[PDB]
Formats: sequence, structure tokens, C-alpha cells
Amino acid sequence: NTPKDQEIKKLVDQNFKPLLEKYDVPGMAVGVIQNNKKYEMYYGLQSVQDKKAVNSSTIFELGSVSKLFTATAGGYAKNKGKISFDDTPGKYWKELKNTPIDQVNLLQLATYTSGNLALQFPDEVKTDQQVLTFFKDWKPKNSIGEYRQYSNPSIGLFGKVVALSMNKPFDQVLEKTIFPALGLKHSYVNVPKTQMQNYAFGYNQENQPIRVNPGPLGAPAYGVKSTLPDMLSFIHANLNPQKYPADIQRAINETHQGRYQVNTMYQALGWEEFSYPATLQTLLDSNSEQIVMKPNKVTAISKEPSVKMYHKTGNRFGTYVVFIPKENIGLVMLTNKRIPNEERIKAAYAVLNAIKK
Repeated sequence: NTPKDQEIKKLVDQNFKPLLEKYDVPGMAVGVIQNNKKYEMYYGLQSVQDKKAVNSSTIFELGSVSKLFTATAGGYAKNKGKISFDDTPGKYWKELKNTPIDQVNLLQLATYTSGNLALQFPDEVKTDQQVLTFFKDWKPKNSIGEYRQYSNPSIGLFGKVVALSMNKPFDQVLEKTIFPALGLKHSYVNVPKTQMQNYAFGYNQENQPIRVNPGPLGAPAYGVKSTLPDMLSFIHANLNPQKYPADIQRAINETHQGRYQVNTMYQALGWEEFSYPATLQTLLDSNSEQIVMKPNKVTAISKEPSVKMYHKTGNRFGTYVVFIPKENIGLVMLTNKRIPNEERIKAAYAVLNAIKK
């Protein structure tokens, strides 16, 4: 292969490969896209029990990186006039009309500022019916819009609303509208029978294979599955939205707009945004316990940074994606085992700082 193929292989071998042994991770796929050329590295096993090696067809669970697709769907719906971000959920989910949650707008749900939604639903909320009841019974706490608390229920409700506004279930929004618009071929909410042989098992902390369908409203928060080639295409779309038809181009661009600031992090739709270059500490701070687990006061912005970069981490979901528009480069890491977020961020930082222009 080319000098570039070899260079990138060396950097990934040096920075990502050692994580497999360190965290006993069965399988990993790492991809780089630079100047619209894709570079794919595969390690280890898609399935331990089957001795099936990870390859370009291997479908991984994206975990929280799923939220980037929910964000894109929301951007799509907004730019087709199907929703306004100033709307409230009861406009679409009619059973929520004239309940307190109908005082929170869609942008606030998408960006985690309702003021009273935690990382997960309560343990007892297990079914679709129960999720609706939960939202009807909800009451505010922190001033709406003022505090960010990273939240699966919050973006789940956003996703449900987006689906309602497009008159189809969320899985169909992604599988029939958004994935095809992005040119993705093996990305799914529900992996079909024909692709099960390619679907990596996830592995818990005891090295046992786990496979569940998402909980109620779970799909918009953590329910997407994809391959490394598809994820590199998704990064390409984020790096070059102008090359795509207007409806999806406008959707992608919508996800890049910072909506508020928490210290050095700007919250966009799905994506976290930073002034570029971001220090390693800035990137690490974005995924600290303080930021991920606790409420933090937001500050309004009048402007985004002049030069930007974006990332998202995907807890058995070892996923990470990052891109830098100015350098026309991005990186994707997929694994089927938990790896601390800080290790993902550090490895990607080393690679992106070292790759030749």
C-alpha cells in the first residue's frame, strides 16, 4: 500500500492496538478519513464464541454515538419545516399537551436542559406505556433551559417527537430516510436476519456476550448499529455537507451549530463542539464525571468559535468519533467492550496530532 496507508497503520497500531490487551477487548475497528480517502484497521474478534474476526462487514453497537443520528434526524425534520425547535412536545405527542413537560421546547430536550431529566429513566419505567406515563407525571425542578444534564430520556423524547412529526416510527425515520440520505448501506436500528452473521456481540465486564433490543424510547439514545465503512461515510458527510443534497446537507449543518457553552465545551445537536485546536485537557474535561453525570449551568453564546472541531463518545459501548473540518480529517473507533472514555480521547488525540498533512 501507499506511504499514507502505512503511516496511518503505524499510528493506529501504536495508539489503539495496545488497548485490546489492556482492557481485554475482543474486537476493534479504527478508521481514519483524510482528504476524502478512507483508511480502515481491524483487530480481533467480532464474536468470541464463533471465532469470527472483525472485518469491514462487522456491525457494532454505537451506543451513545447513536445520538448523532437522532440529531441529524431532528435537523432534517426542522429544515423540512416538520418541526420548529421552539415547539413543545405536546404539539406532536398529544397526550403531553397541557402537562408540565409541554413547557420544555424541542431544542432544550435535544440538548439536555429540561432541568429534571437524569441519565436514565427510573428503573420501574420499562415499557412504552410507562414512558408516556412518566412524561405525563413529570414536573420541572431546575429552571428550564438553564442546566445541562446529559440524559437518555431527554433525547429519547426529542427523537420520538421527530418521528411523530415525520409520520413514521423512529426506526423507519433512520432506516428509510436518514441512513439512505447519508448513503449508508449497513446501518440499522434493527439488524435484519441476513446481517446477523455480521453483528458483533457486545461484551460485559465479565467477558460474557450480551444482546438486547433497546428499552422504550431507547433507540434515539443508544440504539443504532453500524459498520466502520458506514461510519467513515458518516464522517465524510460531516466534513463535506456541501456535497450532499440540500435536505440532508441542511440537517448535517444544523447539528454543527453550538447552542450554548459549558466551560470550554459547546453543546451542538448530538455533537460536542470545541474551538480548534482543543487542548487534550479540554477534550478530557468534556467527558469528566462532573460534565457527564451532574447538572451544569449553561452560558448563552452570541457566537461559535471561529475554527471548530467536534467529537462524541459512545457503558459497554466503546465508541468514539471526532472530526476537524479545517484539516478535512476524522477518526472513528468501534469496539465490542467498554474502554474508559479518557483512553479513547487520548488515543485519537495522539493519532490526529501525528498524522502528516
